[PDB]
Amino acid sequence: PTPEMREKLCGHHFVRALVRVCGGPRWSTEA
Amino acid sequence: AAATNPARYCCLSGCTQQDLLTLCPY
Repeated sequence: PTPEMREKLCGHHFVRALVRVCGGPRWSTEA
Repeated sequence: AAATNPARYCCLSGCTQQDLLTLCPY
């Protein structure tokens, strides 16, 4: 579902993608 | 090896899972 279309990642998009892609810090928090 | 601010840089143009693959802390 949707590849690396190098779409404009404006911080948040950049956040989700950062994850979708690799992940990041933890994203758990409430988990 | 690092670059500018990825958050800003991808905001204007965008970033591939490759960029993001190297922007993660893992």
